[PDB]
Amino acid sequence: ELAQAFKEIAKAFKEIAKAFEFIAQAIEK
Amino acid sequence: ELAQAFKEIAKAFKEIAKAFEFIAQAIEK
Amino acid sequence: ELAQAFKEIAKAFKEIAKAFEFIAQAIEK
Amino acid sequence: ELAQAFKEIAKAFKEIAKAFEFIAQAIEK
Amino acid sequence: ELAQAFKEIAKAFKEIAKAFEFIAQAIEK
Amino acid sequence: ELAQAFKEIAKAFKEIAKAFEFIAQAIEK
Ligand SMILES: [Cl-]
Ligand SMILES: [Cl-]
Repeated sequence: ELAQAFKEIAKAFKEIAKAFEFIAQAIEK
Repeated sequence: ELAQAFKEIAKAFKEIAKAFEFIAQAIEK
Repeated sequence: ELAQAFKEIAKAFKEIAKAFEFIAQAIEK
Repeated sequence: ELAQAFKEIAKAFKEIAKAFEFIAQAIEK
Repeated sequence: ELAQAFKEIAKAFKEIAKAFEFIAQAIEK
Repeated sequence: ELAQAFKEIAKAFKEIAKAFEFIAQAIEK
């Protein structure tokens, strides 16, 4: 029960990291 | 371009909040 | 003990989501 | 406008860090 | 200036994702 | 095992808070 929840959390933070990379790329461009 | 990225980020943090509420409920139970 | 801490964490991430929505709205405007 | 929003975000993440330290201390104890 | 900061942020969230995966693995085990 | 992981997480969120303060300062300037 707890394991999957923390896995869903790790996945959400990876999507967040992706979004901030995107943002970084939009600024440079 | 930037607006939607930050919106996608706000959505990810809301899913994260949901997950930690879930976790909180799993502990109590 | 642990439950409330994770609840305080879920609340903080919801405030964070709100802030990024705000930011998104400030960019568009 | 944007500056204060990111400041409110930095403050929220510091409260989050505090909460996870708390959690870490509750586990050890 | 801003680009690198958001890149440093994306990197921090990836380390966070790693940590929660670790945690998930510690629970199962 | 779990304690140190959550400590590493609290440290990552403090670095994140620092980065958003930086960003806030870059906007004002
Ligand atoms: Cl736990
Ligand atoms: Cl910006």
